[PDB]
Amino acid sequence: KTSFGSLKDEDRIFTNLYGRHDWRLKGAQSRGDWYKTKEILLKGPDWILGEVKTSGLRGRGGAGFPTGLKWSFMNKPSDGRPKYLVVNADEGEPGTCKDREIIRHDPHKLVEGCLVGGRAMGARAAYIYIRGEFYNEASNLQVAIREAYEAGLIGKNACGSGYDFDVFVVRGAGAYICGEETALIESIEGKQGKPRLKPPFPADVGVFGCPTTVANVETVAVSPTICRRGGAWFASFGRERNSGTKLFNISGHVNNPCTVEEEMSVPLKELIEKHAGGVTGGWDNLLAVIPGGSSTPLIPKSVCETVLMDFDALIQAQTGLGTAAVIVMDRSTDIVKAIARLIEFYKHESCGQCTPCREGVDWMNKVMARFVRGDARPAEIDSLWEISKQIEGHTICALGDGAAWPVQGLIRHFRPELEERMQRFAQQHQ
Amino acid sequence: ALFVHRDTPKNNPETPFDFTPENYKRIEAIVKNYPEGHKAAAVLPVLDLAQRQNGWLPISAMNKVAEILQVPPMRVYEVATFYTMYNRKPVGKYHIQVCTTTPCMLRNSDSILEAIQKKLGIKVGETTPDKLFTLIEVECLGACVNAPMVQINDNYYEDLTPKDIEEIIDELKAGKIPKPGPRSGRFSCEPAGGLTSLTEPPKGPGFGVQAGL
Amino acid sequence: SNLIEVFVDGQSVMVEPGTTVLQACEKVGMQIPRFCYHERLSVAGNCRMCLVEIEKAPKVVAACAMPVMKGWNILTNSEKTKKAREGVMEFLLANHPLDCPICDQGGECDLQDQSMMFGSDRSRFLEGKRAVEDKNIGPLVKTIMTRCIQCTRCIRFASEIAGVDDLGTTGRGNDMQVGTYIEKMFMSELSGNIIDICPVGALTSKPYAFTARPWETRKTESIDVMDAVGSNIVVSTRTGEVMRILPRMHEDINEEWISDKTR
Amino acid sequence: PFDNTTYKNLQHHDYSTYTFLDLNLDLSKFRMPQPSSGRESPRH
Ligand SMILES: NC(=O)C1=CN([C@@H]2O[C@H](COP(=O)(O)OP(=O)(O)OC[C@H]3O[C@@H](n4cnc5c(N)ncnc54)[C@H](O)[C@@H]3O)[C@@H](O)[C@H]2O)C=CC1
Ligand SMILES: Cc1cc2nc3c(=O)[nH]c(=O)nc-3n(C[C@H](O)[C@H](O)[C@H](O)COP(=O)(O)O)c2cc1C
Ligand code: SF4
Ligand code: SF4
Ligand code: SF4
Ligand code: FES
Ligand code: FES
Ligand SMILES: [K+]
Repeated sequence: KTSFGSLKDEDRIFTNLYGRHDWRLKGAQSRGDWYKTKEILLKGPDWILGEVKTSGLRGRGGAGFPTGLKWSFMNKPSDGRPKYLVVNADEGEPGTCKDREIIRHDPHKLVEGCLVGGRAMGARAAYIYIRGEFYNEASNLQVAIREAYEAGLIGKNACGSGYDFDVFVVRGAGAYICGEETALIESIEGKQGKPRLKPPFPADVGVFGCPTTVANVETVAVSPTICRRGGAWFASFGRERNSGTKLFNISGHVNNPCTVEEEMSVPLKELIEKHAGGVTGGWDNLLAVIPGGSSTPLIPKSVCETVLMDFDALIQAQTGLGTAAVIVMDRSTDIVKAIARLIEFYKHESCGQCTPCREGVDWMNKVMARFVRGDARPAEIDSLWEISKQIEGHTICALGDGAAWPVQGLIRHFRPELEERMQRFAQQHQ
Repeated sequence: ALFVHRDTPKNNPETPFDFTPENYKRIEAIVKNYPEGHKAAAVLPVLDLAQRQNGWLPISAMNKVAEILQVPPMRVYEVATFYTMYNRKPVGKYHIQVCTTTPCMLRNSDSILEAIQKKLGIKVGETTPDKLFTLIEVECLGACVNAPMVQINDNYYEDLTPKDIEEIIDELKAGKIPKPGPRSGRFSCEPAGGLTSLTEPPKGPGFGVQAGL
Repeated sequence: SNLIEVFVDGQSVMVEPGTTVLQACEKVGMQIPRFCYHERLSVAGNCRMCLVEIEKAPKVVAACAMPVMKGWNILTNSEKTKKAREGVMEFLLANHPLDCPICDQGGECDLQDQSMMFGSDRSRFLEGKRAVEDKNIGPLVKTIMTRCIQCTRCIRFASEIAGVDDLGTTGRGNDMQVGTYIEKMFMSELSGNIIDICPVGALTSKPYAFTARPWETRKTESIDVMDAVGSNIVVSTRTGEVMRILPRMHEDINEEWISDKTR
Repeated sequence: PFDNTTYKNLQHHDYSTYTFLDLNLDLSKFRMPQPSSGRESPRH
């Protein structure tokens, strides 16, 4: 296939994405969920890991690590310690609200994904670290887990396979940094959500000291559909090394902000004008698109005309795919006010552990707050660039990178607008 | 907004806090979710339970969570001051949380923040004199396609206009509890002018299942 | 022997498995700059001053925490190592207060010394700094928390060596404060040693406060007599008057600590 | 009757402040016995 997009409704993983069907167990089993789960479990860990490696599933959390390669880090003998699958249901990214829709509307798909994935990785239980702000979704998920226990689908002799597997839900308490997998581990362990250093990776030392795989809600929930439909079905969508389907959250300055499941390498312009009704005021009213939530660099209108919405074509467009959360910004936007608000978010959501983020993200927020007013000089733009290059790569987790990249995208694509802002400040205040 | 504690007469280690017995059974069920020997992993739920029984956290809820989990009290103080939900001051009975990040600021959450301010007569951080409404300004609540939106105590009120949040505040003052949903026409997250996808009926069990399973 | 071969600046050195990159550089006689690493505290890795380049690797690694792999060529003096050191030092000095004359740590400050050694020579910080409320943790340890670089040597010492578990970090981000969160008094029997390990004048000795200055002190190596441990100490004098008592390192007695009575 | 016009997820309009914790209290009977580290806490 050469052009991508226009996904059919029969080829959807997240049926009942919109809350239009029964999310409970009798509705979920009537939509293909929990069907032949025992036959998936009995074929061993190696078969399930091979079906995930065949499918080409990458990490839907946003970094895009190969999911089968990541989950095969647990295919190793027991050293006395138990093993844990941990579902990352935090979703603190601005723009991103897809995991809320999975937990709220397809919860049994997440529970079956916990069972199948923890069977693949030999795990003992599933700790679903859900966001603390998602209370109704957490009780929603707990109702589904009660329905899964009472049907014998999980717990003692899960689905009649002789495999014991629990599913726990831990609520967060209001920290974006607790979506980072090691800080999420530290938050489950009852401490401040500060990220660990790597190595040890969580497959070696994870939650409680155990072998542990943290994986996103989407990359876990699509795994029983990969096991039932086959890995080649999932690899038959999107470009090569960009396989599958993907949830997209188009918000901001579009006519109909919405969540949509779409084929992987869909064009951005087609996605916006097909599922969201296009940019408000027309496509010529488009100023910028933050393609994948707040951490990715923005791209202007001259990149959004031709770009594909997968990992590799956005890396080649000097941005990232991230969480596939499309924030659309029209010509009426003070883009410096939006990016400075985004940097303000990253200094409010920063755990204070290491030096470059703790100091430099606040220092970038002060510089961006002066750039909104134009209370600066153009030699501070390049300086700000250097500050971002001192935060990027030198921090413990990638929130320093995710704070550096909006600054770098704004400078790289809108340096003249910053310079005219500052020179008009200078000529109206002197 | 501070991160050191000073003993007021209403916030001290002699402030009366204690769990109800049904909350003690809830704490037992919480601690049974974690391995034997890692009881400290129950700091974040139980302390949040102390915020649901009491409304806020004095420094006797923190010391009680420290005592019943056999953890040092500083390890509960760190959790209480790290995570933004734990109210270390008393908030109003309805805790209005306006999201003002970029996907909501682009869809005019400023007008709704102004509407709540000019309605309640307060500003951000202040509590109304009847102790019913506390207005603060929070980061991304994870409901970005339903922007603009607020959170009240469990609930997301979404796709709001200033009239809609005025009406929600009017019926919160009247005692009723509103419906946590988008105040526009749509239901959860669909496109607002009809479904662009998932119009066909879902297939059901057995569809597309590979051979050898 | 299961010793693996690693390279520090191209020089071969045989290390035990599980050796950190900092210890591999230390075996060839090179000291990596550090603020949170302390060889008797647990590894935190939260100051990023130890970031060193491994060659053919497009990312500096925290040398205090990263174990060596077989055949890494550690580049202690390469360009991106020096840029990492200068950037991290600039972030350490952005919100740090201009207290060097009124600070007791001056002349014996790690932040001063490896600002001179590994950082830039000027500021690009065109903003206002933070100021932190001072804490009261006793009549021994003066506390000026604007000078704190949040290296958590406090907390790791009080948790692991003193067994106190009362120091900690409150808050999040640039407002993360090291303290006890309450009006609580940190009085162990080893509570003075947090003055030794604090690389800045955030925690200072209140009896030694303002009285002397380390370049004019004569360091007489001597023995404690307050207990029967025989802790090796430095008596530092100035113009024939005893100014303070510091610890000496003896691996078999007092490793590098002394009690509060000795101090 | 195929319905694609009404929002079937209406249960969270009746969740109180203790819905999650009472669901955890209910689910406490379905669960496997926890593993043991071999000590009461890492300060033991
Ligand atoms: N979904 C959300 O709400 C948010 C998502 N993000 C995304 O998070 C991304 C950053 O995530 P990170 O995990 O920090 O990036 P990445 O460097 O670490 O790693 C991605 C995954 O691969 C695994 N991995 C990579 N190399 C490995 C190795 N050698 N051994 C074992 N496991 C290995 C890690 O354990 C991790 O789970 C950003 O690009 C952003 O798009 C960021 C913020 C919020
Ligand atoms: C600051 C930060 C926040 C993150 N938040 C989330 C999150 O909320 N949800 C998520 O799935 N991944 C989040 N991630 C990505 C995780 O580190 C991790 O890659 C992912 O959760 C699990 O891997 P996966 O993508 O294969 O599922 C975050 C990363 C960082 C650096
Ligand atoms: S860079 Fe920021 S988010 Fe990461 S460990 Fe450091 S303080 Fe935490
Ligand atoms: S701690 Fe060091 S750098 Fe800071 S004021 Fe004191 S002597 Fe100067
Ligand atoms: S007071 Fe000193 S030892 Fe303690 S965290 Fe701050 S800089 Fe480190
Ligand atoms: S930006 Fe307001 S909810 Fe995500
Ligand atoms: S010394 Fe390695 S980061 Fe502090
Ligand atoms: K000191």
